[PDB]
Parts: sequence; C-alpha cells; structure tokens
Amino acid sequence: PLESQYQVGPLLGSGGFGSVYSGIRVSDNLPVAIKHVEKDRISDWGELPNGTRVPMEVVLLKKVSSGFSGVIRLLDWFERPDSFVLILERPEPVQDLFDFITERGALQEELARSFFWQVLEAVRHCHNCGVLHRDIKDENILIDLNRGELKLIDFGSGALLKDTVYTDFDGTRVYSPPEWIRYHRYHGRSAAVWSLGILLYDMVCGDIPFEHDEEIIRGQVFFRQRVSSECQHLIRWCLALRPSDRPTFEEIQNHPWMQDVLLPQETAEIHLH
Ligand SMILES: Nc1ncc(-c2ccc3n[nH]c(-c4cnc5ccccc5c4)c3c2)s1
Repeated sequence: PLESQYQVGPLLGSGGFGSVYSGIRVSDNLPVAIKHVEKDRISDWGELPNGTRVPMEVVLLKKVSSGFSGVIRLLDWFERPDSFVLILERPEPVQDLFDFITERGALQEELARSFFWQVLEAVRHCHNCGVLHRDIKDENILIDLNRGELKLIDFGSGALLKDTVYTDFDGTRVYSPPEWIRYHRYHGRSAAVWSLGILLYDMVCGDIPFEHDEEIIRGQVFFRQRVSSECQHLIRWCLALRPSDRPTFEEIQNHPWMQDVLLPQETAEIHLH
C-alpha cells in the first residue's frame, strides 16, 4: 500500500515529532515528506468523521487542509501495526526558519515583517478551522525559498481550539506563557499570541528572549540588537504578562510596524534569491 506508491529517500530529521524522510510519489514524481510516528509515543488521540481512532495530529491536519498554502498539506496517511505514517507536501528548495536565522543572524525588519505576517495568516487559518497549534516556533516553520512562502508544520502538540481553559501542554517551554509556568492554565488565543511575540523577537534579535522560568515570569524584554521602536512595542505588547493585555490577531495585523508588508514573491526576489 505505502510501498509501491512512494519511493523513500534520506532522513530529514527526528525528535519529539518523530522521524521524517524525504520521498517521491512514484505515480507523478511529486516531492513529498514521509513522517512516521510510533503509537506508543502518542498520548493525544482523536477521531475522524469516520469514527476511526487516529492521532490528533491527523485530525488537526485534515481540518486545516485546503487551498491555503500557509499550512503544510497532508496528502495521505496510513496506519501500521505499531505506527502511523503521514505523507505531506515538500517544497523544493526548502529550509526551516531555525536554520535560516542561524545562518543569517537577526533578520532585517522588512523580511521579518513578511515572515511574521505569513505566520499570522497561517495561525488565523488554523483558528478559523478549529485548530490550535500550541507549538509555534522557528523549527515548526518551513520556507519555500523560491516562492518566499512560509508553511506551518508539526501539529503533534496541537488541540481542537476551544474557549475554555487548557490544563495540559506539551509544546516548547521557552515559548510557553507565564500563566502556564505559574498556574498550569492558559487559553488558546492568548497563549498563541505570547508564542508569536517570542517568535518575532527571535526573528529580529537572532535568538529567543527568555531561557529560564523566572525570566518568563518577570517578562522583562531586553533588546540585544537594533530594533525599531514600533517593533519593540509590538513585541512587548504580545509578551504582556496578563493574557487579557495581549493584542488580538486583528490588533497585531493593524499594528503600525505591520503596515505595507511585502508579497511573498517580492520577499523571495529581494531577500532569498
Ligand atoms: N519535525 C518535522 N515534522 C514534520 C516535518 C516536515 C513535514 C513536511 C515537510 N516537507 N518538507 C520538509 C522538509 C523539512 N526540512 C528540510 C530540511 C532540509 C531539506 C529538506 C527539508 C524538507 C518537511 C518536514 S519536520
């Protein structure tokens, strides 16, 4: 079933997310990525319309799979005796945002604006479709270098979006908000906005702002690179200590620092080609 349809290539990487291989769809040569997840490592299960018991990750990906290219598309999946296999699209050439920032150091504001805008559009898309990622960070964002388009990956820490409190969290700690650190409680939207502030700081400073719990709780942001005041203000706003003081997605995208964003294609021509 999986054997003849996909020709398997090298290992792209592995972690809490599982093991992901480069691959090619045999019928039409399409570039793909092939992700294996062991059943024993999955603590979070869900259910399709079908009533079939799958990993929540699969539920979340199917709910967001549509014309929109800001989220990695699930092309197919398969169950095996001890694992699930996911076939995802693979842009070529591609690089993850963590590697891209490591190579360049801090990004120019114009490039950070375009990237961040695209992450925002993509997270809004997820929220629209009832999905909360819960692990927004540079390693979970791929750059299609030709088109200048970003894609969210790794929905393995995600959840159905809801308006009531969350008391579980298995995403990345240094991107998690102070209310989680202190009370093991958070709400979806406001926690997401906090991770987005961490991500934006990361883009423009070349590194995340907080390491330890106490830095997160104190929430004092020091800028290690030259960053415009508008951007500093947006960042500080997203990282407000009280959840209710954080901006909505609308307020972020109406922020003065976010005006006049480049198109993705313009972004590739100026900064990636
Ligand atoms: N940790 C991960 N979970 C899913 C991942 C994933 C999913 C779909 C992908 N399409 N293309 C890639 C990918 C990612 N990183 C690369 C790094 C170098 C070269 C090619 C790459 C392709 C995907 C990775 S990575």
